[PDB]
Amino acid sequence: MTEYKLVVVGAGGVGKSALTIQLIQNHFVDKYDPTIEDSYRKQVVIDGETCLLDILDTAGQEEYSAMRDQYMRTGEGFLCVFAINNTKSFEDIHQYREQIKRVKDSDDVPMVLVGNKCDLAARTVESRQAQDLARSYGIPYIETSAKTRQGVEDAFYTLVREIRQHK
Amino acid sequence: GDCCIIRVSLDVDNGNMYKSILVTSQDKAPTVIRKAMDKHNLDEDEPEDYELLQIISEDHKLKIPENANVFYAMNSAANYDFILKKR
Ligand SMILES: Nc1nc2c(ncn2[C@@H]2O[C@H](COP(=O)(O)OP(=O)(O)NP(=O)(O)O)[C@@H](O)[C@H]2O)c(=O)[nH]1
Ligand SMILES: [Mg+2]
Repeated sequence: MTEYKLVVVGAGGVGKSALTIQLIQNHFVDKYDPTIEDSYRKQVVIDGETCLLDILDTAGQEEYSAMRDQYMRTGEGFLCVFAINNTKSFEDIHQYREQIKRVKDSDDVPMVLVGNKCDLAARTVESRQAQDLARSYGIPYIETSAKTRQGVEDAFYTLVREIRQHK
Repeated sequence: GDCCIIRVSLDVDNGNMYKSILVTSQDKAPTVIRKAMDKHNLDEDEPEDYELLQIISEDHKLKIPENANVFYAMNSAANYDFILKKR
């Protein structure tokens, strides 16, 4: 049973915790609760093989940015999240990608670009510009909704497969 | 404005390993317990039935007095790992 260390990164309020909790605890409650650093673990079957998923749910706030170097070094795969109704978070996602590559010093870090909150009608970030960004990054793009659970498993499992391909 | 980031774990089995919260120098046990409970979604419950223990190791655990200033009571030279459990 191989262990996978996943890290959920992105600007504050994009839905990192909601996404993680939806996957681990299979539920969604609308609540305001900024993260410092939370850790989860759940054994799950992916592609006919049970493995251990360690999920580090990080802080979107700049207040806890000094912790980035440490978790980027240990993290094996990163779920780069942004909200489709938050243009700024989409712009911030570029910074996370470059920082991860810088810290790890690798041009092939397992990553998955996630466009969360796809349940909301007020879209300000078109799927096309996100797909093109993911294409340029050479990683997959998955739109999710921690509320409806749409694409949640796909996003995390695709990151796991990405890590497996790299490892 | 001194404070520290501590890791609080629950004595249950719900997929969560721990959830980090902040402990300021003004935080007394009741304050941190309610903060930990909320973070772990224990809003219905009362902080009265809850206890706060610092995990120094697998053999050593520091019981935080019910009205002590957590910032000054905790072993700062040890791991900031705490467990929230029912008394
Ligand atoms: N409609 C909708 N709301 C969502 C979705 N995901 C998260 N939210 C809401 O957006 C708000 C912030 O989500 P949260 O998961 O706390 O964001 P975060 O990225 O973890 N914040 P932080 O970086 O501070 O830790 C919450 O009220 C949450 O319920 C989603 O897919 N759809
Ligand atoms: Mg949060």
